[PDB]
Amino acid sequence: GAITLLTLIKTAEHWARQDIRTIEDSKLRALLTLCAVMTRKFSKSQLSLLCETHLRREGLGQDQAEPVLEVYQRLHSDKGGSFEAALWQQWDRQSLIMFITAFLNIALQLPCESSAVVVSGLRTLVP
Amino acid sequence: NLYFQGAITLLTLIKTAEHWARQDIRTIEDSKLRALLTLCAVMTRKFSKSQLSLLCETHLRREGLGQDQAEPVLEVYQRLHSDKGGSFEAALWQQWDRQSLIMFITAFLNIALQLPCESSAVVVSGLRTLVP
Repeated sequence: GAITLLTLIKTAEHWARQDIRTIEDSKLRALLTLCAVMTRKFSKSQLSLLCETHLRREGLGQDQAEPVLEVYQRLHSDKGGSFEAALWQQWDRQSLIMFITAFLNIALQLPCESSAVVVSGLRTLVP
Repeated sequence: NLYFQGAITLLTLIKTAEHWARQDIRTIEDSKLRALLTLCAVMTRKFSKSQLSLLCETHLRREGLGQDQAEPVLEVYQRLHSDKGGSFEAALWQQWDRQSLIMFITAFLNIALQLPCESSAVVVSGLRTLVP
């Protein structure tokens, strides 16, 4: 079995708009894994942008700024799932849910092209 | 109306690639063909050297291209990746035959979307429980 770029994005798109408040631990655990796989597909610069966006998210607890920063950095270079496993053990369900839902939404909204002339050409291709 | 228009997001970029990967583009307009080149060029610069060389190696292997046809395709990958001001892109539009361009775009979009992200069995199994 192999997970592709397309299925990763379609899976994120699906779960980004779901209300995950009450889903089982098993699916929440998998959702964390999804976020971790995604962090490692982004570059340092791409990841920094996502992180900055997350940290600027309205209504988030400012106490969690440093913990969230650390999660971005440590998931990105996570080897055999060690940090991810520790994050699962140590964070409460509420904090995990908040991080996951923000991550998935922010990742998908990541600006990829901002040149006006290129954007205009690409908009003609959007289904 | 706005002077600062919305960027194309990751979602839109992938959804656009998916849509066009599935189309027979042999009979499309030039205007759309040109935008498809731009789409592919944008994607080449989003991928790391790591990801892009895998994409490229795969493209060449799948097509089974000989030296005379493989090396131009390699050059296309390298020079789109490092392109500035859309200059190589415009030259490629001017210099390549329509057919080679059409073949390139179809293979590029299909292979890019099918790129392997995780092959760890425990991760794959976990992620499979999430697929819609």
